[PDB]
Amino acid sequence: MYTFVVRDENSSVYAEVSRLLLATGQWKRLRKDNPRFNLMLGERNRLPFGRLGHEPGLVQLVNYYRGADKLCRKASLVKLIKTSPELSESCTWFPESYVIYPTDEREVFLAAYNRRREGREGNVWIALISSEASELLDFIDEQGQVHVIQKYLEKPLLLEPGHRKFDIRSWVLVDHLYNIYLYREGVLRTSSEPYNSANFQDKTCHLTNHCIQKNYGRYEEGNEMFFEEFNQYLMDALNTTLENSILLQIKHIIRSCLMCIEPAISTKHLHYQSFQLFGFDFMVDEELKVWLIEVNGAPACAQKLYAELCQGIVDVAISSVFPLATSIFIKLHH
Amino acid sequence: MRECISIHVGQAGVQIGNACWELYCLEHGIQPDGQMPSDKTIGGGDDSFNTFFSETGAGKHVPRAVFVDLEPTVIDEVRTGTYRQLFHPEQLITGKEDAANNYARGHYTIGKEIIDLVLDRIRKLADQCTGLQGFLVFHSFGGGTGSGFTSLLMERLSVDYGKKSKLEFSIYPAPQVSTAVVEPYNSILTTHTTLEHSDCAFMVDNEAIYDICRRNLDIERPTYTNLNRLISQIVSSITASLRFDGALNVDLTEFQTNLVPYPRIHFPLATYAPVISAEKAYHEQLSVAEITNACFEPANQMVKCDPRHGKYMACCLLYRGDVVPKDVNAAIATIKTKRSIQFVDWCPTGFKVGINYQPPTVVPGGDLAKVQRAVCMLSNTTAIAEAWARLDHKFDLMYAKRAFVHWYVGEGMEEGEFSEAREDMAALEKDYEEVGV
Amino acid sequence: MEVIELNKCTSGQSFEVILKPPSDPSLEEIQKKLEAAEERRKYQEAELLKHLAE
Amino acid sequence: REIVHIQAGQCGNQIGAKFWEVISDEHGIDPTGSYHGDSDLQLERINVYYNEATGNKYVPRAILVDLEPGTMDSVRSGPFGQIFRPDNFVFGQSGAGNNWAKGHYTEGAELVDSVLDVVRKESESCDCLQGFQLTHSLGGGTGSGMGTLLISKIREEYPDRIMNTFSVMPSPKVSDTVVEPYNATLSVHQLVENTDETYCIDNEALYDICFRTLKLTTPTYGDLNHLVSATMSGVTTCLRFPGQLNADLRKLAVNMVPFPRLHFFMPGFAPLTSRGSQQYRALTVPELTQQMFDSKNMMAACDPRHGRYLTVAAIFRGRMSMKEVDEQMLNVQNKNSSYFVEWIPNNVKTAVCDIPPRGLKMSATFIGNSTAIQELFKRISEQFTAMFRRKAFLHWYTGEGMDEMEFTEAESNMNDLVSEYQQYQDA
Ligand SMILES: Nc1nc2c(ncn2[C@@H]2O[C@H](COP(=O)(O)OP(=O)(O)OP(=O)(O)O)[C@@H](O)[C@H]2O)c(=O)[nH]1
Ligand SMILES: Nc1ncnc2c1ncn2[C@@H]1O[C@H](COP(=O)(O)OP(=O)(O)CP(=O)(O)O)[C@@H](O)[C@H]1O
Ligand SMILES: Nc1nc2c(ncn2[C@@H]2O[C@H](COP(=O)(O)OP(=O)(O)O)[C@@H](O)[C@H]2O)c(=O)[nH]1
Ligand SMILES: CC(C)(C)c1[nH]cnc1/C=c1\[nH]c(=O)/c(=C/c2ccccc2)[nH]c1=O
Ligand SMILES: [Ca+2]
Ligand SMILES: [Mg+2]
Ligand SMILES: [Mg+2]
Repeated sequence: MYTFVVRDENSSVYAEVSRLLLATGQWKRLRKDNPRFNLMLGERNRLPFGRLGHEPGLVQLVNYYRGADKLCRKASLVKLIKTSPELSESCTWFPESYVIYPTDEREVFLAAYNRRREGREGNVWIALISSEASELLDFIDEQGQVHVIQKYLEKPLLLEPGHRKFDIRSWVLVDHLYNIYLYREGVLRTSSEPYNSANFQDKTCHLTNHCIQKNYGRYEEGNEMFFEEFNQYLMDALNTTLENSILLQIKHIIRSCLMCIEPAISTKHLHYQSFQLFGFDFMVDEELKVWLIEVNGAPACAQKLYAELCQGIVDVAISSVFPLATSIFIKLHH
Repeated sequence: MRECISIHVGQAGVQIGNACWELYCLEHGIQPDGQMPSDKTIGGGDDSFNTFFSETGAGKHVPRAVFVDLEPTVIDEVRTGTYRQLFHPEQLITGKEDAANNYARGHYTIGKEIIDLVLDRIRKLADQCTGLQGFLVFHSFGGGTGSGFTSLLMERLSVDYGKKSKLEFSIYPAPQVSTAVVEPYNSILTTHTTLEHSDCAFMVDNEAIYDICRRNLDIERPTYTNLNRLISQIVSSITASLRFDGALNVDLTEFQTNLVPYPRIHFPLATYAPVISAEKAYHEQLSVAEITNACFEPANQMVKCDPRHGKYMACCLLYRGDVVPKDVNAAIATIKTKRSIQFVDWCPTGFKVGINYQPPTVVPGGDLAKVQRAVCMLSNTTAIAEAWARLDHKFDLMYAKRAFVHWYVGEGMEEGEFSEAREDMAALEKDYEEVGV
Repeated sequence: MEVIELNKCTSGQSFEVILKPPSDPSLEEIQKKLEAAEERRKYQEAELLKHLAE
Repeated sequence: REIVHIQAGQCGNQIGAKFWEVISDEHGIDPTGSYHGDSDLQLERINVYYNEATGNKYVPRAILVDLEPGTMDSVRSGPFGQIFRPDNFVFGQSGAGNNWAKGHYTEGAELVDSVLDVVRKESESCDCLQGFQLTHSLGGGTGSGMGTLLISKIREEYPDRIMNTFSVMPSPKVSDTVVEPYNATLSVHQLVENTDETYCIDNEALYDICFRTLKLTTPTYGDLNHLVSATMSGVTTCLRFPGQLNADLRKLAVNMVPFPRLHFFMPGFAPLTSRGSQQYRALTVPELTQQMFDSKNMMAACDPRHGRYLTVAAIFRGRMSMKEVDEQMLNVQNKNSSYFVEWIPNNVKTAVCDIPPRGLKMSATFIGNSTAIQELFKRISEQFTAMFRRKAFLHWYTGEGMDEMEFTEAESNMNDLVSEYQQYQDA
């Protein structure tokens, strides 16, 4: 009889995980502040990693990797990529980005902003989306917090019929042995409104968030295109496949990012153990080249896939540690 | 030469002291009867080992140590121990009834009627010193004597010996080997009172030592004898610089300099390797690179924490055995590229190395195997704050219900001293935070 | 990289290697705290013997 | 660290004599008082309960009290009747007649000073007295009335000494008179104030154990006391035998009593055995741990699942794997951590003694400080109120100079004790 606690109620994902665990009749849920747990579905902020693995006669596990936030914060991700020799300055799959502090690499950003203007090529960026450096810096200093200025992808791949923009979400699970598991089912969070190249003011076709979009539900149910359809579209429209044209790059980026920070967050020889579900967001251009936008440490799944994914998390990340009395994942070997 | 006096308070301190002085005698070739055949300067001298030993006309080398407990049981075993002739009665002080795991009882009640006696016996040793550096204090956070009477003593030593340094060797409480439940209280209380009086304190979590004995020595249920013999090795590595010829950490003041930039943050994390079972056969001798890399494995630390998610302020490497500078620098160069070793911006990212050609001495019939080379890394990392967080959390849980508080108030303590001591710990956790992130 | 302050002897040697440069209460007060707590005990023991006297 | 034993009344002396009969066998002392053992472990801590006599004899540091010479004459004519010091036999003639008032105010007041003279004489011979222990019932008059009177006066003369008690609670199942709830309520009021640790030995539980578990159709007081003496021998093991443990009565009290008034513990023992019936199979460590936590083994008719454990102390005896013990103990906690308060970290401590008791290869004694003990006090309160609401049988007490107010106060204080246990049961 294993025991666990829940310290994040807003977790749509692990609300399903806990539900599944209780339904096995071998997992019991304790109170929030009961330290005698085997598993900890912890909070997002101020997670007490320091109090883990100190309970005698209790193998402890947590659904978060301490230090993974360096990958899941935009300001940190840019720094991580620019400073890590494994990824380096000339990282091919990460858009040109700079960290800007409200009144730092501001002077470095302007140096590149000039080559774009003194080259008569695409000089559009994103924090809002603008082509002028002045309108951007004034916006950052008016908000308050730190922002990152990133090169905007002016030539994205556009779905048809619709001339629609989109972004790819991949759910990745890293177990206690640091095995990198990619969920076979992803999702294209699409824009229902056609992409407008000239007017950047209309952020309803540049930004493909599920909330902003909610033309909702015109082409596919809920502005969400799964892989079997997007793969079929590529075959019919571009004579290629999702596996070859896009997914190899995705699996490369995922494998690269997690290999980089492995020696920092790995709980291999620690007194407590860690796993974590990640949410990688990508952006494909017209020449079928995958770009990494960012990484979510606390991702929400899609309605159709909650039943399958949450079960998978229990199977490989939890039950692997705490056993009970074909696979949906793709293991990115390293 | 400048002398050092060791103070052993409570059961933990006394028994650990026995383990250390047992080991010191083996290292310096001193016999249980106090005779040191290698000492050609009969009657006295000012060698490196005279820091911990004074000499009589008969050629006996006695420790500059004072054992104190509020109960005769433990120290009596020293009076009748194998090294009974080593010390002399005035060094061994015992009370009637102990502090019953009560800080207030050990500090205020029972501590008050014996503090003058101890300071007098300490003063007797201090008069035999030509130039006293300071004191090395051994105790436990959990015990009423080790916590209560220690803090009281440390307060008075700062008065009677203002210019002298004071180092601590504390035993952090572990439920696996303690039958006391009120340890979090005693720990917070003694830390708050001793913080401004201690220059450098080496914490030792029994949890860590317990698992190290289970994992590496293959002992199912480690006893205090098993723990102490392993602890005495670490302590020996730390104090070897004071007892032998060298240039690194030759004085107690240098411990503060090399490890403690900020006063309040004076809790260096100790890591030791290699720990090999004496019952183990076909043991492959580990190299300089293999043991130095083991100084950055959490499973070898004296306190379980993650230095990766903390910042370094200082770091010393204390080797013992067949080691040369060339092999060290080659090991450091490898580790630096393969591990997360972050230093604070206002400190240089470097290592102060100290090598002693004599390999580590092991107690005959002990659990530890003889090795060709061993190392003890002393690193002041903010990651050790995790030990305070665990301790303060347990404190908050009990104190929120005022559980066991009546025992302390019943000895004259005020309930305000609980919150006052907790507030100081809260401030301490913040200090680690600022430096850490 | 940079080895410095290398000191050698027969017992061993020591040095420093830099990889990168940077970027009390009196005896009066004590006795005043110990005795104050003693009075709190004497008062508690008095209220007991008073209570028992009743 | 010496301990002074006292035993008052019929029950107190019958249980007390039984206790000395058991531990005297463990320490290898014969009825004459001469040591005839084989292990030095039997003599390393014999000073705790025995005084060393002239001819190398060992005399129990015990004081026998009663307001009638009946029982104490049965003790002196008993098996280990000769071992006791004759000067320590303090007795009256009138008796208490199962009246608390007679034991605490009138009859007992005449004799109490005579007892204290013996206590003082024993204490002055101690190198370092660590505390007292009393054995008595609460349903009678002497052990209840005079027993609490002694405690009140011992605290007056020894304010800084630990006072423990082995108290037998009354029950209708095993009842002598109807005024037992009265005597018990009056005594509990005294025990809440003037004792560090009280071991509630419910006669109801002892009966149900003999009847349901031990399969005894009609259990006598001898059957009940066999269970008590075995338990008493257990909770005194850690002091009577050495092993690497350095704690006196005070230290144990500090780690068992988080709140002063809430110091009433539930005794427990495993394996439960009946007199004579030798068991042949030694229990495993998992079996000892499961039974000692089972309600069927609790010697206080209370359901531990109806409350929460503040602190727990278990002592295993015999040759066993201390690792296996630690595993099984940590297993019970992590399986039922809801019945342990989370605001007292690691409140379940355990020790092991190599020396097993007589007849058993290995056993375990349970000392639980549970809030479920309130069920016992509530039970006595109902029985008390049922009679007191009609002022029944009250003339036996008012005839001894007592007022109705003193009953109302004792009623209120016990109801306050119940509410206190309920406070921490929801925390
Ligand atoms: N490592 C180690 N820890 C010990 C030893 N002895 C006791 N301890 C620890 O000390 C804590 C309790 O303090 P003690 O030293 O036993 O008590 P004390 O210092 O004598 O003070 P009193 O309570 O008055 O007896 C427990 O948490 C033990 O784990 C020992 O020999 N070695
Ligand atoms: N450099 C870039 N080029 C083009 N589009 C970009 C971009 N950076 C972000 N976007 C667009 O912005 C939208 C959301 O941006 P981003 O993902 O940074 O915000 P967000 O991270 O708060 C949502 P989530 O955390 O769920 O992925 C995406 O739909 C993507 O289309
Ligand atoms: N276990 C046990 N309980 C007893 C014994 N004798 C009396 N009692 C209990 O004690 C109460 C009677 O008290 P008693 O000892 O006769 O009073 P006293 O002798 O005047 O102090 C009743 O509730 C009984 O259940 C005994 O020998 N064994
Ligand atoms: C660690 C261990 C199991 C020794 C422990 N921890 C807290 N309590 C105990 C045991 C006891 N604690 C007690 O308070 C105790 C009381 C006692 C002892 C002797 C005689 C009468 C009562 N007897 C015990 O055996
Ligand atoms: Ca000499
Ligand atoms: Mg002690
Ligand atoms: Mg009777």
